[PDB]
Amino acid sequence: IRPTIGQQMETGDQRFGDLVFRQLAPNVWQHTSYLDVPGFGAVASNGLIVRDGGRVLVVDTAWTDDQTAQILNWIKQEINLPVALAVVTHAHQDKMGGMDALHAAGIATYANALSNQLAPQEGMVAAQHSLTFAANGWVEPATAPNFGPLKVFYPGPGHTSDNITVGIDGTDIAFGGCLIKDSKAKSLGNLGDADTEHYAASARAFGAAFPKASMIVMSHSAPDSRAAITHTARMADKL
Ligand SMILES: CC1(C)S[C@H]([C@@H](C=O)NC(=O)Cc2ccccc2)N[C@H]1C(=O)O
Ligand SMILES: [Cl-]
Ligand SMILES: [Zn+2]
Ligand SMILES: [Zn+2]
Ligand SMILES: [Zn+2]
Repeated sequence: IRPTIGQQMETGDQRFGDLVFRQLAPNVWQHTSYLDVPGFGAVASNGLIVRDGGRVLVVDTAWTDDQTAQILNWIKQEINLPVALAVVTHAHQDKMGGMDALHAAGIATYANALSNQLAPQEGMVAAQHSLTFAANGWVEPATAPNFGPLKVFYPGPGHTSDNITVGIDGTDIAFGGCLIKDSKAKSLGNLGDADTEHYAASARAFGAAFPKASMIVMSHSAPDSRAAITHTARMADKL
């Protein structure tokens, strides 16, 4: 789609409307949507789709309701199984812009309690359910019922104070959202809402939470190696 930011199209990718889908594993797909900033071009944002038996789980919306409805259409066409729930990884437009489409479809939505509290101030609609976390960052399991392979971890403040991450159990994939940047990145992206003091520790805590994940998925670059984690932390060390 030639985005100004985000990965470019490659052989594995499937174009569907204005979105791009890439299979990462037999049961995991990356969804990519684009926001056109006037005079600046398209910014890509990635999330995940995970099949868990007879149901589908989603991580992050697209930028908009319409794009998010297109994700649901793609799932309907290509997988033809119901979406059980969606997790959104913090209260910004690239991750929560499409909440209304999820709610219209009857899909149960989950976010960090802090994301839900921040959502009005960030121009977002809150998720219908709040996740809470232990002092070491692991989600309280009572707040994440029937999450299947999704293992939710709060690594500490970084890109935002509310950013969360998700490992996919039964695979070697973990999703760092906007916290993690790729191994070739020259910046940490938008630090406007960031905690620059704690960023490096939070990036490394994500790595330690999922020590055997070899494929690191993130919001604005193609999936990368664990060097994404180490490079992000090294960049954050200089903050
Ligand atoms: C890609 C970014 C630099 S922008 C994005 C986030 C702000 O965090 N911003 C939004 O979601 C709102 C937005 C609206 C219109 C155009 C760009 C961003 N996330 C940043 C990041 O991951 O580093
Ligand atoms: Cl903002
Ligand atoms: Zn953000
Ligand atoms: Zn803000
Ligand atoms: Zn982002």
